[PDB]
Amino acid sequence: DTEERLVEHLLDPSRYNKLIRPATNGSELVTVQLMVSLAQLISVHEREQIMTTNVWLTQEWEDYRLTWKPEEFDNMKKVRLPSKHIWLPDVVLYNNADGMYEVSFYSNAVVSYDGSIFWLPPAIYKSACKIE
Amino acid sequence: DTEERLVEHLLDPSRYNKLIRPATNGSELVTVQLMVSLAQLISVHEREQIMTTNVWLTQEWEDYRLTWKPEEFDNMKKVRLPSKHIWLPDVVLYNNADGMYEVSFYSNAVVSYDGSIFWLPPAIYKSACKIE
Amino acid sequence: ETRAHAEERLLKKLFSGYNKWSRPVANISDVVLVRFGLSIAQLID
Repeated sequence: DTEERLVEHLLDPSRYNKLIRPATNGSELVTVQLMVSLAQLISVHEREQIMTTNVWLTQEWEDYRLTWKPEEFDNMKKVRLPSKHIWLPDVVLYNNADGMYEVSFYSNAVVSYDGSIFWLPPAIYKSACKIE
Repeated sequence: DTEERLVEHLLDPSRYNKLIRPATNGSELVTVQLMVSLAQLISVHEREQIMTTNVWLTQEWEDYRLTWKPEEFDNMKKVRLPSKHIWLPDVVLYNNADGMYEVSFYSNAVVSYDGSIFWLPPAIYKSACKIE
Repeated sequence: ETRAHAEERLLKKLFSGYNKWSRPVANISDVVLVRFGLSIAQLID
């Protein structure tokens, strides 16, 4: 129930417009720390030069209008927001065959009381690599 | 500016329900004239009996509740409209192999002040035909 | 006072009576000039 009052408080569409970026202090950067993690190399295809991989892409960044005081909501530190309802920077492939640019699942995202967002969606990706 | 006031006047969803047909006196007809303009013949495939062509078909019909009194809107004879929001007569293929029935672009329709609507979308079509 | 609140205010203001399908010039005998140009990424087949 207190999770419901927090999820209703955080995504008020009068309060939170998801098409802007969380800039403070006269246009600082937001820093998106990403690191990737392989799951299996599926296939290297020599004839059309496509490497099909399956990969998990951990992105984490800093937001500032998604905080609370944890005393006011009976000691939650960490909730789950439906992903793509919050802001997210679009981080895609760029050397792509077949035009699938974005990720494949759009899972949940884990919000702390800092404003730090963690995100880990999976993807299958078809990069076009040059065969020696 | 006055065109913008006209396009807010014409497609007003209290005024203009899209999926009825334009008729006024105890079920009179509408007339849809059409002709076909070819662009190229791409292929005739003989292993599976399928012809792939490129064709712009021109349809023109006559509506009655798209009318404006054109000296009130500062001598405007001819507007464009997006064709998802007006009525369409559905004109499809019927001997179609591989199952695409509608047209491929859904371009703008040109609406004159009488209500005569000109429309020309492009398509590619995979028609089926019997090779002897 | 901050940036993103002011950006949300002007993005609220600009889409008050903006209309999608109006050809956006002020006088009707004036054209727009859609400047064009490509860049190839790769040549597949």
